[PDB]
Amino acid sequence: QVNMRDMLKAGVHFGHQTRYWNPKMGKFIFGARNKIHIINLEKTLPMFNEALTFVERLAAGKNKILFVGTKRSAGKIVREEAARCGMPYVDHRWLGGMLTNYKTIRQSIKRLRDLETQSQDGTFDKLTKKEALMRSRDLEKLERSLGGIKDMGGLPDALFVIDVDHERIAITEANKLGIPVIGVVDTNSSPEGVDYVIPGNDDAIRAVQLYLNSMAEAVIRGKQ
RNA sequence: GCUGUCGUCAGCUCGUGUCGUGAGAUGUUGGGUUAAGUCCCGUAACGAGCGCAACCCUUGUCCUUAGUUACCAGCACCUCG
Repeated sequence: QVNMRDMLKAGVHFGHQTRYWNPKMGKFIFGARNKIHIINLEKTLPMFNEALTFVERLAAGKNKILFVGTKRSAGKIVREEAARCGMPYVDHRWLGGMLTNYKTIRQSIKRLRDLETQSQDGTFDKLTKKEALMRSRDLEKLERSLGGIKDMGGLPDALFVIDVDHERIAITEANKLGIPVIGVVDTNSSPEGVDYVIPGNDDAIRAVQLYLNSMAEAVIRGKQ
């Protein structure tokens, strides 16, 4: 599936500075070089296919997993990879409580998807003046924060994270509701809320696509 | 029941969510902006309500309808009204 040689090409071994390292990555660190911690690979791959093995199962069970990466680096890649598997996502900001407070999120989703019908039905022309608040402030805002989670339906069956520290609000919500989490952890990350860890670079552009492309192909294989 | 007042000051809250053993906090803070909690951007908050504003009268321009008791541009009459 995924070779070790492809990993170092994407720079998955590179982490952060030794100052910011998290002691709980001591088991995932092969060593350090020029004041930069480098992640062990011989443990990364066997743990990496297990994440691909798990997502294989629930994809066959027709289960929804959320593609959340909110960093500006891995912003667009998450959205495009989620769409390829036709799978919901969030990449601008983890809003406070889509999971523990899904009830009001559904109300925001309701005003979202009804609002597209207003554009489709041509009701916009009936308002004419004082309309740009609807056109930009009202559609375009809602397409950002809930664009991916529009057709998601129910509660997630698993959660995919990038930079679990930056996207830490998501971890607490998923853990409280007992949602399994598969996130990429750097040398500065805390693997205490996530369940299926894989260690590697989490802000390099090459690294994030390698996860997401492998993440997506394990979902497309499971649609059958 | 009705009325003055802070004060037409711009604030006051609520439902879920979250944090804290708890009273409580968040939202409502922060960076700009406004007459305004007005709006924008961030943001464990999302939304909502009462407030602000607007919808309401009057006034400042024009158009359509109408010219009596109102008006008199162009006509004639006329005591010169």
